[PDB]
Amino acid sequence: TPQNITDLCAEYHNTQIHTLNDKIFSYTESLAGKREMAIITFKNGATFQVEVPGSQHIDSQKKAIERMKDTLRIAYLTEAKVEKLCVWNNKTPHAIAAISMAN
Amino acid sequence: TPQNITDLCAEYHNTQIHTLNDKIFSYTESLAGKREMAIITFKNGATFQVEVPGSQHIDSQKKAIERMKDTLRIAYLTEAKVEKLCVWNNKTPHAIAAISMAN
Amino acid sequence: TPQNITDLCAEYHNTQIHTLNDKIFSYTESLAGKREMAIITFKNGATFQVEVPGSQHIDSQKKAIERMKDTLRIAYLTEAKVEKLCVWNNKTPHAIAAISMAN
Amino acid sequence: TPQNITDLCAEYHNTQIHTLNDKIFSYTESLAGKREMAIITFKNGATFQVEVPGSQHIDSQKKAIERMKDTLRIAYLTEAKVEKLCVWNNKTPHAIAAISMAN
Amino acid sequence: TPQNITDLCAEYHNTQIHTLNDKIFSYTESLAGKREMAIITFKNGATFQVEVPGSQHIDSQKKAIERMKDTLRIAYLTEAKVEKLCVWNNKTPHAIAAISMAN
Repeated sequence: TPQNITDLCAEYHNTQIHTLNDKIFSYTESLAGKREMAIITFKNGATFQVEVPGSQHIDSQKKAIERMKDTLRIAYLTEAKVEKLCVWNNKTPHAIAAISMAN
Repeated sequence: TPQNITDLCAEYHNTQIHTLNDKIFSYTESLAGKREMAIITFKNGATFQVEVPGSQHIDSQKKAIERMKDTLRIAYLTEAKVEKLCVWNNKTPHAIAAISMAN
Repeated sequence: TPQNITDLCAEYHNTQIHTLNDKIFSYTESLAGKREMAIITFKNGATFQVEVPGSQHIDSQKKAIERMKDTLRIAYLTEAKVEKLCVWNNKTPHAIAAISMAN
Repeated sequence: TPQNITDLCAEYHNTQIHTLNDKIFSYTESLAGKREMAIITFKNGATFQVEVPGSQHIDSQKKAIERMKDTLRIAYLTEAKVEKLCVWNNKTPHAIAAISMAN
Repeated sequence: TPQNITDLCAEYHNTQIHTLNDKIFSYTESLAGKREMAIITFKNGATFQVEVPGSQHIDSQKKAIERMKDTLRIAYLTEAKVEKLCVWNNKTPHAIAAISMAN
């Protein structure tokens, strides 16, 4: 299995790593129908989503989507430094696949 | 694919953005039958609810309603500044659709 | 749809409001069979339960009972001031229907 | 319903109260098959488990077992003083039935 | 019924204890399909995973896998010292079976 986010990210089509090394600037979440999602930004303007669960996701990803939103909310509230995001870049905002936190 | 809470809010009828830029002043939650809900207020007095789940909600919203109550509680306890709420204004208190937090 | 805990409480028979304006003094929780419940006290001696889920409860209250126990535990651990409790007074200890927190 | 952990404990055979009045010294948890359990210790060496869910438990206890592990983890991390444990002392280590926390 | 992580770990084949006595240096989590996993590292370079749930896991392990990822995230965020990990050594990175925290 991959040993880090960069190696994990490389296993997928249409992805890239963004290196932030910064805390989350804003956290947004929605319960509106068909927009049950989270959006984060950083002070540099970079904006990312956790996608609404859909047909593009296999069953095993559903629990992981819910965990990711949990992770982003607590990272935001604790001012935890986000190291990198692995994202899909065929979505706008880019869609989070993985997160690493360090320092 | 909203970039932010304002754009997301604008996808729905009967909504508006409240800009608070302040911590939650009070947090109330109920397990009473047919009133399984949360209510928050801000220091100015403004009051908002997370609605009881009902027939106006699609299935995918159910998990998101539970998440929103989780978010409001932890935001309250951590004194996190709420930037904006997207709310449905055809309810009283106005009903929360989305929240943004920023320092 | 109520603006506050006092108005919510008044919608039900066998209820009353306790105004505590104090942090929780003790938090007790049990996983023993037929006593899967929480009990809290305040410095003044006042004691309250979250009831064991039972046939008096409608399905929609089940998730809310679990949320209330979550709320009491974190309120206790963070020393959050409890403003009011709405309780059913036909049980001993009085059974929590709703909580409000404000400083 | 019982008003406190001592009275609750007394409703069950093969139990006792341990009065600790101390924070948890160590927290251990396992996902290994048939040992999906938690173990805590105190500085005096006293050791307790949350048992693996089994046939001795009724269905209503399953959620409560999961909650208890949640409570012990956060008690451990916040250095919350444990007042008492109600345990079954027909198991080694003694098996937790209930916990009380008071400052 | 084990009283500590070392004895628990020894009940299984293909396991070993790693003694860290250090906080987690990095926390990584992925929602990408077939890589719904967590990875942690320590400042000594040591890397561990929580495996993707799979055929090797019995049903009772599923909830425990989810709990372990919750535990690692909060341990990371609170800078809690990890004492030991029990891991399976027939995976790369080694796969977490149990964790102990002390001091």
